[PDB]
Amino acid sequence: SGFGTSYAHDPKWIEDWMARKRVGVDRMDWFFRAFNRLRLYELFFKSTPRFYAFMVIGGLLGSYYWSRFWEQYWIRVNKGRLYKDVPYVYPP
Amino acid sequence: TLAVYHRLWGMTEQFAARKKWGWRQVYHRMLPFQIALYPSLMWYLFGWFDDPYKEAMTLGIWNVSKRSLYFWDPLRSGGDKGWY
Repeated sequence: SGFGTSYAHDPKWIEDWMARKRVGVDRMDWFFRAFNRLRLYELFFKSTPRFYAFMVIGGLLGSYYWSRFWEQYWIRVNKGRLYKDVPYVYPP
Repeated sequence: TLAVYHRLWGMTEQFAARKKWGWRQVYHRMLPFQIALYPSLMWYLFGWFDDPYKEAMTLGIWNVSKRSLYFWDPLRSGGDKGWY
């Protein structure tokens, strides 16, 4: 309360919010365990030359397929309105 | 005791071979950096190669059908002879 004055103070709900520290709780650990079973750290990240190779090779293949995906997205949104989708009929 | 001195003098006889080994060990530890260099070169130089070699270099994954809908040469989008 006291919003907009020199008496402004945190409301009770903001104070209750900050009383929930969630100490000891870890609800997203499952994701890290599962990611660690991919062995990306032991195989690529740990060694600098291999980390560089992951960024390069992963950026080569990622860039190509990202383009591929968004090309298909475009071909679908604009179906029937693209030059390839409407062969031209020559006048007689 | 000259015998001891002979060995202590001779323990460094092969300095040139030890220094060569050290530099080779450095060179060995740089060899793994190729795995990122060589692909990065081809990534940048891909467009220089001809279509036939682009396909071989990628093991068939890239071909003319994979050129963008709006190819940098407008008259060759969808093939060398156009779409139709």
